[PDB]
Amino acid sequence: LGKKDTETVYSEVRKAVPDAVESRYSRTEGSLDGT
Repeated sequence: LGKKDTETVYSEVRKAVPDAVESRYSRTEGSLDGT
């Protein structure tokens, strides 16, 4: 649609926050780049 709702953006960022830390633990195989 466009996403002008700033809250929704931080909501999707809320999924990215743990994503970054979990990649730091490198619990994921190979990982991508969370540093």
